[PDB]
Amino acid sequence: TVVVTTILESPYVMMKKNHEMLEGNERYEGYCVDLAAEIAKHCGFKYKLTIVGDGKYGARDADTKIWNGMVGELVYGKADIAIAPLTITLVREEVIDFSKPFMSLGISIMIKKGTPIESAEDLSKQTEIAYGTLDSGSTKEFFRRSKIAVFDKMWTYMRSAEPSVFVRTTAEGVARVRKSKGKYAYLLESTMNEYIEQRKPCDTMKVGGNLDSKGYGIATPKGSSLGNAVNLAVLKLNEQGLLDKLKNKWWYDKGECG
Ligand SMILES: Cc1cccc(Cn2nnc(-c3o[nH]c(=O)c3C[C@H](N)C(=O)O)n2)c1
Repeated sequence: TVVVTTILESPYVMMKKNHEMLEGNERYEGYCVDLAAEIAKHCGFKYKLTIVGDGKYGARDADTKIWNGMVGELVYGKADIAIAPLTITLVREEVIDFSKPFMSLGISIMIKKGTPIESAEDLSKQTEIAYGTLDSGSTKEFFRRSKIAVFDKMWTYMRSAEPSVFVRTTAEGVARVRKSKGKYAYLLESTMNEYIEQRKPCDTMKVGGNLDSKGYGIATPKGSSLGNAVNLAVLKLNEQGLLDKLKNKWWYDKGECG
């Protein structure tokens, strides 16, 4: 029985309305719940969905060099596979294996609609509008490592800003954009940015294009007997249009903007 780690982010994984009446994997619904079921059915294994204990995607602690988040759950044996919007990055590939991507994304900028910011460079050259990103995720790592002048300027500001411009959850980032009256911009992936832009109260927007181009992948620990079969499953699901089907199922709700 394969232990799956994932993260409670709508629309990937959500508690069903009647979850108290249900058990095990039946408590959950969403894109990654369906994807887990499809991967398991194609590979022929039983599995148990679990929510990442520390709530994080995953970064290497600068002091202890210990990985946290879903990455750490794989590296140190709490889970066998991660099925989540987990970004494929070279630093993470040092310690875990990824499938080919099942969804594309890029780093992007979220603002309150009407805020006078058109680009990363616009953000970088001012301080009235604070801006930041998620702790222990791939976007913070991207900015920390970037040698692009604009992005390094942004990092130099973010890493030393007080009070902190970083958030612990993606929902907190979005809430801070909304609560700040245009005085906070959140650096987050284009998936969440566009998903939120389409939903009530319809007060946020993605500005400029994306800052990079990456993907989400299914992750396994190095040496896992599962890696090969999981990668083949993702490729077949993609080819068969199942990933398109899951996006069409989970991305668009009734009663949203427009
Ligand atoms: C549609 C939808 C709804 C909610 C959440 C998501 C996934 N997601 N969107 N943005 C992020 C994100 O932004 N900066 C980061 O660091 C991460 C995390 C990143 N994916 C990582 O692996 O570290 N993660 C997508």
